[PDB]
Amino acid sequence: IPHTHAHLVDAFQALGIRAGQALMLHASVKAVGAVMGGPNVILQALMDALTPDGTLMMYAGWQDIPDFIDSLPDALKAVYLEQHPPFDPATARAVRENSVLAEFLRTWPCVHRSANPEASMVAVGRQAALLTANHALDYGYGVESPLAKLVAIEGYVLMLGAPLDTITLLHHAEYLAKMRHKNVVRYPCPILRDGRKVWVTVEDYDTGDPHDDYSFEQIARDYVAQGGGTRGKVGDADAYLFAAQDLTRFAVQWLESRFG
Amino acid sequence: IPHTHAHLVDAFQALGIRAGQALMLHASVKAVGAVMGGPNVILQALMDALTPDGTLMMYAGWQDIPDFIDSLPDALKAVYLEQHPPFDPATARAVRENSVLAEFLRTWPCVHRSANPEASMVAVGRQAALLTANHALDYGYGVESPLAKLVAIEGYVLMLGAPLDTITLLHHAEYLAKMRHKNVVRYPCPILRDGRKVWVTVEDYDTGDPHDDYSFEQIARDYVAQGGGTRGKVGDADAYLFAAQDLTRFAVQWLESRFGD
Amino acid sequence: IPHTHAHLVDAFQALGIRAGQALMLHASVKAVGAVMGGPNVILQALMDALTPDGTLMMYAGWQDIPDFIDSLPDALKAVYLEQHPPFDPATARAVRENSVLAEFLRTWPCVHRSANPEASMVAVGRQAALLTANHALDYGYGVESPLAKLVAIEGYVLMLGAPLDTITLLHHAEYLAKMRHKNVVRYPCPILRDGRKVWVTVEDYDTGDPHDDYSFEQIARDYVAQGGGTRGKVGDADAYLFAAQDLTRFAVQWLESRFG
Amino acid sequence: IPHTHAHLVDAFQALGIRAGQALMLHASVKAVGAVMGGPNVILQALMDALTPDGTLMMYAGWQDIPDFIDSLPDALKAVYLEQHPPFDPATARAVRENSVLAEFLRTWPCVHRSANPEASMVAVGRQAALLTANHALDYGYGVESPLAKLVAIEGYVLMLGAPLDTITLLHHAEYLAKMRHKNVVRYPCPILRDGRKVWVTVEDYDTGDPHDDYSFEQIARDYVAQGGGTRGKVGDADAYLFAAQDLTRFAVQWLESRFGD
Ligand SMILES: CC(C)(COP(=O)(O)OP(=O)(O)OC[C@H]1O[C@@H](n2cnc3c(N)ncnc32)[C@H](O)[C@@H]1OP(=O)(O)O)[C@@H](O)C(=O)NCCC(=O)NCCS
Ligand SMILES: CC(C)(COP(=O)(O)OP(=O)(O)OC[C@H]1O[C@@H](n2cnc3c(N)ncnc32)[C@H](O)[C@@H]1OP(=O)(O)O)[C@@H](O)C(=O)NCCC(=O)NCCS
Ligand SMILES: CC(C)(COP(=O)(O)OP(=O)(O)OC[C@H]1O[C@@H](n2cnc3c(N)ncnc32)[C@H](O)[C@@H]1OP(=O)(O)O)[C@@H](O)C(=O)NCCC(=O)NCCS
Ligand SMILES: CC(C)(COP(=O)(O)OP(=O)(O)OC[C@H]1O[C@@H](n2cnc3c(N)ncnc32)[C@H](O)[C@@H]1OP(=O)(O)O)[C@@H](O)C(=O)NCCC(=O)NCCS
Ligand SMILES: CN[C@@H]1[C@@H](O)[C@@H](O[C@@H]2[C@@H](O)[C@H](O[C@H]3OC(CN)=CC[C@H]3N)[C@@H](N)C[C@H]2N)OC[C@]1(C)O
Ligand SMILES: CN[C@@H]1[C@@H](O)[C@@H](O[C@@H]2[C@@H](O)[C@H](O[C@H]3OC(CN)=CC[C@H]3N)[C@@H](N)C[C@H]2N)OC[C@]1(C)O
Ligand SMILES: CN[C@@H]1[C@@H](O)[C@@H](O[C@@H]2[C@@H](O)[C@H](O[C@H]3OC(CN)=CC[C@H]3N)[C@@H](N)C[C@H]2N)OC[C@]1(C)O
Ligand SMILES: CN[C@@H]1[C@@H](O)[C@@H](O[C@@H]2[C@@H](O)[C@H](O[C@H]3OC(CN)=CC[C@H]3N)[C@@H](N)C[C@H]2N)OC[C@]1(C)O
Repeated sequence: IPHTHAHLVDAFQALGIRAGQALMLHASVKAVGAVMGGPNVILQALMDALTPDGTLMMYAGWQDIPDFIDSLPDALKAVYLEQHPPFDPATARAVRENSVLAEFLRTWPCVHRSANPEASMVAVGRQAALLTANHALDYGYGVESPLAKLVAIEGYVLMLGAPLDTITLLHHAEYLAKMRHKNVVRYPCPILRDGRKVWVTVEDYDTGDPHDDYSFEQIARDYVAQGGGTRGKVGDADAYLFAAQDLTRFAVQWLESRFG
Repeated sequence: IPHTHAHLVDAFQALGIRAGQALMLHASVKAVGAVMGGPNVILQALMDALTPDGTLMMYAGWQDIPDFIDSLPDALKAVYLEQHPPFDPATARAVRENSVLAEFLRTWPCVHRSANPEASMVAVGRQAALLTANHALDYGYGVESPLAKLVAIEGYVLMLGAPLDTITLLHHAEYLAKMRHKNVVRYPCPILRDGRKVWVTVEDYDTGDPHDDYSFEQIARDYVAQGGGTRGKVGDADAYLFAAQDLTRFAVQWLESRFGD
Repeated sequence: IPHTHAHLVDAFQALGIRAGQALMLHASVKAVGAVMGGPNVILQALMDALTPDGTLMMYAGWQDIPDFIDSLPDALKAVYLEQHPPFDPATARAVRENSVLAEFLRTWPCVHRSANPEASMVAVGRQAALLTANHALDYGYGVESPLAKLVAIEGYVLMLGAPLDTITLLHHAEYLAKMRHKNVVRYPCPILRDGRKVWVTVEDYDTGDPHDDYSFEQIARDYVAQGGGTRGKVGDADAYLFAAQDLTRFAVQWLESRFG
Repeated sequence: IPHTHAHLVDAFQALGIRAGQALMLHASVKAVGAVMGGPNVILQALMDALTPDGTLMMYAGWQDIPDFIDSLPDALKAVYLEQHPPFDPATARAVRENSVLAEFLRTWPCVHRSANPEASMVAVGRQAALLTANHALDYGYGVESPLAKLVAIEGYVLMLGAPLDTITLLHHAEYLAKMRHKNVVRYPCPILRDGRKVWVTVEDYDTGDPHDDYSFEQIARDYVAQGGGTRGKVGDADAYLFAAQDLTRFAVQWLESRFGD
């Protein structure tokens, strides 16, 4: 029997999902196992557990962001500058490695999408506009970001068979933490401005690799080991539910004590 | 006979105010009628309907802003430059014509205040810091303003016996709208910088008079006439509740269709 | 006798015109009086005093710009939108009020014309391409204008019997000056884009009326009174030669001290 | 015994320096040897050979540009962002490796200085304003730069005892040349905007190291070998005089023949 909508709603509630929460999801469709109706039902079941008074958010980003063009031969870079489409929030596809579920939520009715191409988040529910509003282009995991707002409203992160190393929220802890040295990246990206394509430079902390000798999986496992979060099964998947505020506080302290 | 806290909470909920909303208030104490406990109870009842996870904001401005000193004679202007106090967000009083309720909210526990003196907004609640953060000095009703943020987070405007012409949000619609004519003003203002008084010049669109042949009352009356918002009584006052995003969109289209490209 | 080429050259040199200068001209043919060979000889004599290493520029604009159509009834506005020709820099005639000399210079061999229709400038000589390049559509008397470049390369303005109120350079001073009140206008204009007519909206400061209680005649006469420029006769005309940088600096200070 | 103004003027003229030319100088004071009156007289003799109808330019840059702060510990970077002064063109000192002569010219009467901090050029003479005008912040050795204008007005470059590897003009050839790959740098810099310090990001091609397996010394030596320029002694210094237009054309073809795609 493929997992049903009802069995998923009930499992989310059993794990601790409650009406009105703001929740960021990381998931693996394959870890959940076959669902009756496909991955839509994972999203709908989670939405139903949250009710319309709650909010569901995922990290979408942009699968085709051409942030790498300075490494290309100059003549090819020039073609990119002429021919590559800009980030259009209506069409820019989600990063495939963020789960097909992120692309499914990005194209969900009543979705809101944040404006930072590389860090773009999508949300559905009562606080979806709030979470995705005024997402600054520079330092997209920092103070002017959906992650800051998720912490401020005491939201949650649900890991649904997704590896612990993929928690995007810990990039916000990296932004906050006073560390010996953090790597800054400056990269090009085409956006829409007054309906026309414009290439801009985006400045951010590196989010492709850690700033020092740590991993997100290590921080998350240490968090679990000292009693943080709840754990349970949802479909076939091992699931973890974390409070965003407590996990961010823990991770900032973890980073500053080891690398400050 | 005076309106009670409970009856005000019920009236706000009947109008459509819900837990967690971000709400900007324009109000007349006299229009509401006598409240048991005074105007504090209007603010508290509204906060209670919003809950601490909602947010209540008002336009405070600065009652004593000396933005007029350029039209004084040189000798008097010199006295102002020397003697007028700077905008101190801890003490600068709210504009009296913004209702005593704005000054009451400005002095409420856990209030946050935006840094633009002339355009200063005050808020209490979960998004109060968010709404009031990084309020740019120039174009204070524009893209870096609490009004832009109220629109972005899909907040609301509540008119509680206040004239429709007083909706500050429509200055943000003026900022957004592409119009054949705009008046740009530069005016002086004393502020605090590194703990010291410094006189600066602020640039903004004129918000004292319209940029063309319209009024805010007209726009708002037209919005209501085509079904915008909800209406209901709160105390003795006729109240209107508007979605900030829908009203701004309507007002921008209204201005652009009449004066636009 | 009509004035000769040789006597005009001598008069220009006596006034202070030197080889290699970049010069913007405002002129009245009638004030100069009849010239042997007509107004062509005024331009050629000036070009000869400047030599090919100098540059001569004038304000052309567009005599037929339909910037007034938004105020017409819909039915007439519609006809303008469909039937009025776009700004074609090869054919768009200079504003007649700018002197026939501006249209004569616009049609001179080796002329360069700037792309802003309402603010269009025409130039012949060594820096003609430099002065007329990349003239932005918005704020056409501003930072991206031939007037800004004339100031930046320390060019000159020659008034050849033209009223001081007609100095276009003082609109650049208005743009630069920090003033208590500015009128900003948006108006329609047909242009060519990829060889097709397209209607665009242009944003600019109002240049039809001052922004406050002043006139250009007032500013320039004050400049002359404090020793600015040199004066002399050219033909029958009273002529004034101003340094573009010094006049702009003076006018900005004049505006800011009174309205800033 | 020390070299005199008159002998320096003649030595410059012997190379081909003429009245009215626009000339960019690279120099070593030590290579020239002691001059009667010091390095001022080198500049004045060159100016006198060029006459007031000519123009003299040097690369000043900014000795204290804090373009390296991202490599510092975060806490030290934070101090720089707060405390390091911005580029003020009235005071920012010339890079010392560009010769004390560049700082001497930067402080010369009637000097003009271009606005790009890292690439800042200083010039005195008839076309000094033109050469230094509207120097773009990004790609400061490219199309909107003093080097582009020096090429356009058919100016010259004089190497006065300076190593051929230090010719700034060849960074403009690097900018122009269609090469297989050029390294792009983006770096921070504090500037003045409306009288206040602002930190901005500057984008440019790398000018600290070549983009491929070449050196400027090698290009210039090849230019000389095929008959380009003139050479002679000025004081104790070996001098080279290059036409900017011909050298830029030669260098672009040189780079594209060897490293193009
Ligand atoms: C990388 C990772 C997503 C891979 O997980 P996964 O289960 O293999 O991949 P997805 O969740 O995208 O599911 C894909 C499956 O959905 C299924 N599916 C069901 N209906 C589908 C449909 N209409 N269209 C496409 N796929 C569909 C398919 O079986 C597909 O697998 P297939 O192409 O092999 O046939 C996962 O291990 C992970 O890391 N999750 C966390 C990711 C994250 O949040 N990163 C944030 C960056 S900070
Ligand atoms: C102008 C306007 C405020 C007048 O409304 P109002 O009801 O007369 O005035 P207020 O709301 O300030 O209420 C004043 C009353 O509060 C009462 N009050 C109760 N307790 C009070 C107290 N401790 N202290 C002071 N006043 C008190 C008083 O009776 C006072 O009236 P009084 O001084 O005549 O005795 C109203 O018509 C209006 O325009 N509101 C919208 C304004 C706005 O929001 N503008 C935004 C700018 S875009
Ligand atoms: C308005 C102003 C141009 C009128 O000056 P003017 O001397 O009367 O007019 P012009 O310079 O255009 O000269 C016109 C004369 O050129 C003569 N002329 C000679 N050859 C001519 C020819 N081939 N074709 C046409 N006219 C010719 C004609 O006699 C003509 O006069 P007419 O039409 O009455 O017979 C002048 O007073 C002025 O203000 N100049 C400054 C304008 C300016 O620079 N504005 C900038 C905008 S900010
Ligand atoms: C690096 C380089 C400048 C060093 O040359 P240099 O002759 O040693 O140095 P300078 O030209 O700065 O001259 C310094 C000498 O000027 C002399 N001098 C005379 N008057 C002086 C004065 N008032 N103040 C300071 N120094 C003075 C001093 O002897 C000083 O040397 P010292 O400090 O050892 O006593 C030279 O080899 C070079 O590379 N020139 C090319 C520069 C260039 O254009 N770079 C741009 C790269 S694109
Ligand atoms: C398209 N260009 C890319 C650019 O979008 C950006 O992507 C980041 C991505 O790698 C991060 O995932 C890595 O890190 C984590 C935790 N250590 C585990 C999985 C790893 N893959 C992700 N959490 C956040 C993304 N912003 O940085 C890298 C890049 C190559 O430049
Ligand atoms: C202290 N100096 C003043 C300065 O603060 C500013 O005040 C503005 C105020 O008038 C506006 O209220 C007018 O607008 C209409 C709506 N059309 C409703 C009532 C009208 N009075 C208000 N909505 C916004 C304020 N920023 O401009 C004017 C000024 C005199 O300079
Ligand atoms: C075609 N439509 C017109 C549009 O081109 C623009 O014309 C301007 C023109 O009037 C200005 O001349 C006035 O200014 C004073 C200087 N105080 C001298 C003479 C006055 N006539 C001129 N200097 C600059 C022009 N850009 O504005 C007005 C307009 C009607 O909209
Ligand atoms: C302050 N930071 C520095 C920044 O100003 C910039 O300096 C450049 C400078 O090195 C170049 O000189 C090198 O190259 C040449 C020919 N290959 C020979 C001498 C070499 N030293 C000079 N020609 C142009 C300068 N723009 O780049 C490097 C930097 C460290 O980032």
